[PDB]
Amino acid sequence: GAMGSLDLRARVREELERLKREGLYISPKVLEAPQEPVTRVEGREVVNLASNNYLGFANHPYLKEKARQYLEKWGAGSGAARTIAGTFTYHVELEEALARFKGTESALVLQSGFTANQGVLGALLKEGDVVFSDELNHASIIDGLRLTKATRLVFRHADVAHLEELLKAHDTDGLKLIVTDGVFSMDGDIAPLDKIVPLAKKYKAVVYVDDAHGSGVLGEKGKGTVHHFGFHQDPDVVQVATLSKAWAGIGGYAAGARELKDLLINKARPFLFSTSHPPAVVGALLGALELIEKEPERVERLWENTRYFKRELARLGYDTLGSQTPITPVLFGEAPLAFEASRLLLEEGVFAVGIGFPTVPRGKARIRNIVTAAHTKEMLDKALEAYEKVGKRLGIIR
Amino acid sequence: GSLDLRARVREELERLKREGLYISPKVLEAPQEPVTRVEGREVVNLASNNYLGFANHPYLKEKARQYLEKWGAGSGAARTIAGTFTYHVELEEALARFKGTESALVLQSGFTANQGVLGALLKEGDVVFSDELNHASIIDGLRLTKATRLVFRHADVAHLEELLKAHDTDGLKLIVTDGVFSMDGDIAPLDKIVPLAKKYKAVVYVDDAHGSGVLGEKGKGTVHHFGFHQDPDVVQVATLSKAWAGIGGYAAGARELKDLLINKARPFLFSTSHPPAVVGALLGALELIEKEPERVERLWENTRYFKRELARLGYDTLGSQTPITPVLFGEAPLAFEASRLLLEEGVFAVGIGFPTVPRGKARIRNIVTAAHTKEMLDKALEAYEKVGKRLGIIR
Ligand SMILES: Cc1ncc(COP(=O)(O)O)c([C@@H]2N[C@H](C(=O)O)C(C)(C)S2)c1O
Ligand SMILES: Cc1ncc(COP(=O)(O)O)c([C@@H]2N[C@H](C(=O)O)C(C)(C)S2)c1O
Repeated sequence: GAMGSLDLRARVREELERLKREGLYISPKVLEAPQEPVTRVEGREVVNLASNNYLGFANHPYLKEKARQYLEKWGAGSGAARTIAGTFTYHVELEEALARFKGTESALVLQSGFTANQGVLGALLKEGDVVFSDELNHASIIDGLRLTKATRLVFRHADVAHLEELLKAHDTDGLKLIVTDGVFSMDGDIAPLDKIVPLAKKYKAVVYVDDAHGSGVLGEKGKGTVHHFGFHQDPDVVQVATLSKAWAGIGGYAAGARELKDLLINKARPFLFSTSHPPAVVGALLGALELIEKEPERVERLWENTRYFKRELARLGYDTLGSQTPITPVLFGEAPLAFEASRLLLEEGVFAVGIGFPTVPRGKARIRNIVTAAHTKEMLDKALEAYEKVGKRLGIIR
Repeated sequence: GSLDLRARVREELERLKREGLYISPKVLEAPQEPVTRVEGREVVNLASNNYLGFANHPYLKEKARQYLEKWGAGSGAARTIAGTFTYHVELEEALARFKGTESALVLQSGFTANQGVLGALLKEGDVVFSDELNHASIIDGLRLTKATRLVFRHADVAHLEELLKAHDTDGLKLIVTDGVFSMDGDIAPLDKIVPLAKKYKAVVYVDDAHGSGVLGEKGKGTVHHFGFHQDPDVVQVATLSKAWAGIGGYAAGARELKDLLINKARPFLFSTSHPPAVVGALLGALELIEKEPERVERLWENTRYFKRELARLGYDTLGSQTPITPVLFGEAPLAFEASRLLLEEGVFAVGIGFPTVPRGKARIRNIVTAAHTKEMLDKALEAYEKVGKRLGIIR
């Protein structure tokens, strides 16, 4: 109009004002001690139920020592993309260790779980393919699909009846790909692969699982959701997951046939066009895989802690939304009440972050608690005491 | 019937092999340095982006070690939830100070920074004006937006003006360019683009992956070089993985930009923050370049030397202006053969042909660094002379 196209500060102001009006403006907390089940926020020690540190690895000396070894040997940076002089021996060492752990012929690491989805989906899919995506799939899956030319269908969450209706109605001569989170990040439920994968065979579809929140959590020694349901050697199951949660570093990976690995090396755009991970990162992750083999009882402790916390929340009167994994949402309903409960929990010494629309539905705002192997009973009971006090105060529990 | 996974993979791998585009990367067997080891042999490495010699520098490694020991192996969360720690803020403050901008935000890569910042800025009804030769990660970031996308001929400010005149909007006009073009090593003409932006009420976005640590006073970057680092209508994105010899990307500009990105950039909202060893190395890098500003000088000395010697042999370096030093071979097969023959001489550089670069403009890309010595550069020049004579590109 009269004054011309917007300047940057005007565009920013208009978007920030809009977000503040919609109750979406965020001011994240700064942690002042390491990533542990007790940490420091705003000058205070707090029970931390906000992180993805499922196994207690993020500040574990074993990982730190292997990191240090690789840092000293190889340096601070790789200096290139994997394709052109950024692959070093340590990259391949980690890929081989991951494949062995996962039980697949091969494994390929990408720069994040977020980019792994983009890269793997983009390498696999082509115009005229059909994708069947779970309604509640992660945002990184959505962005990966949007960069492809595949036809995209959405099935109601975990609804295998709906999925079969779409598989009957929508055919192709190319690839049919059923795409799901393995463990859904917000509600903590598990994709029903026991039903999806047989369905896939009946309609000659491939299944793709983003197991970010199942790696190090489900299956024998944390080998993941796909391993848990017994499908880890099926070549028509594509396994993606992340190295940033249980494994407590950064990165994403795919695991399968030497030839799938070769496709990703040739085609995945975040692999072709982004720098490889540095030695300290890779050494920590090699450490993580060694430590879970040494201390597999961490996974048992994780699940013991989980069942305890969930049972005690239910006894107070809270709703954990049918969650099945250490992801333990507590329903508050409206986003303002979730955010107020998070504030009041912090006053009590408990750090857990409120989440509302658009991340989760209107009227299904929650606080996401993630239980870890490193939480103690007294930490969990402190968190439960805080939830009792706050919930009574807000009138959601008796 | 449908395709199964192995069939789709085989179809696509066979396709790439029939097109001669299937790649088999090499595995480096020693640290990222100007001399390294490939396939069991020592080589002069002209295939890194390690402009300042920081990748294996003990100063970065010691600061990395300190932060690893203090804070651990992982952040364990996205920045928005429980993944912002004191050391992230320390790095952002240090980066803003070095850049000369009001603010700085670190993101998981230069690749994802482009997606995050373009996504946060752009809305339906905005008009983008992109340089023909912009990086692939800019393309992917634009594809995720609902903005109208126009392409101007490479560095053609006449063309850009014609488009800016013809395509007005009540929303945002964003002129998007690499700062330093990854393949040819030329520099965006921001001294003409930015005035043109003012005339047509546009914002300028610069992906300065290959300018950060390279151009400008003390390596402050391309936007600093052209004098526009305090302009709120210039947005900079770059990588921390080349000169700064880590991983990560950053966005630098007006204070309000940072606030928008925190709230809106999808790779920021939906991915884990970087770990202490990575942040510590980068804090180290910013301290080291303030202590040893002569590294930037050496980088440019080395570049001028290499370029002049290649010209003296009879090679064409394509008008490159930065340490990115392409040598023209013409067709892709000859560039690949030259790269193979250079490796046999102990010189490691990257052959590039169509589709990445135009037909007839296939090249070997060499990146000179501050850490290359005269004897290394002369070894490279010796190999180029031998190979060039053998292939008849030079006399
Ligand atoms: C202009 C530009 N922007 C972003 C990146 C990615 O930064 P990162 O994600 O690694 O932080 C690159 C990379 N440069 C590589 C190279 O020049 O060798 C490439 C293999 C072409 S991709 C780039 O040139
Ligand atoms: C299913 C799924 N896939 C990929 C990623 C991205 O992995 P990264 O890029 O960090 O390696 C996530 C992240 N989970 C975060 C969290 O649940 O806390 C998120 C903040 C919702 S994004 C995820 O849930």
